[PDB]
Amino acid sequence: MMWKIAVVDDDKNILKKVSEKLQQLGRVKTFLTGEDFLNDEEAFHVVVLDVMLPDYSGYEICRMIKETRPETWVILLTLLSDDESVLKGFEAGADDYVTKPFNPEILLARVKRFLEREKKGLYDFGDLKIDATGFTVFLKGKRIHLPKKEFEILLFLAENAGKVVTREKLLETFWEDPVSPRVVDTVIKRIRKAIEDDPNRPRYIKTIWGVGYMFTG
Repeated sequence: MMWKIAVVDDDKNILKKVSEKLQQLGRVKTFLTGEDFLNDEEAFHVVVLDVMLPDYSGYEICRMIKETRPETWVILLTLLSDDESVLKGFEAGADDYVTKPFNPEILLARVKRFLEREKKGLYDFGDLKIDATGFTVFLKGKRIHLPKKEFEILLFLAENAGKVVTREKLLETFWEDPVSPRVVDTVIKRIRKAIEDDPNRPRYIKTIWGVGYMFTG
């Protein structure tokens, strides 16, 4: 069957540009108001939703979708990508976002990320939130510091939450040159120092059988 995609935005120019670009992935239905979308009985696999709608908040509709049909991917179209705005997206349960103005190509890429790789931009684990689109990590609502390598490994573990990732897998995936296995242990220690309350009783990153690591939400 085909993917069903809904686009809810009061800007008819956005509806046209977005619909034309996303039709290559599946069937697209457009809506100018939240009321129109809330009236439709057909379920969608993906909903593109503007944060600002004439009758509802895009954040509230997002919340409604996630509480009723959580399997639905939701990507928000917003005007700001500052921390306050991104945190509102996390709060609403959104899976990703795209800041306006944008080239439809960016949106297409993020929707493909949903449907073809089942990955997303916003990973909410309570006190720990990872924005893979803006490359930011928040701890209790405040941005923290993580060098690129540490961020990439933390994200990889989180995208594979509940699964054991071997030290070997990490060594071959995040380093182009040959490196000592201890380098992985060092990166993990640095990540833990950055996100755990006490880097000795991991809440997020556990060591497993001494051969790998696992992220627990």
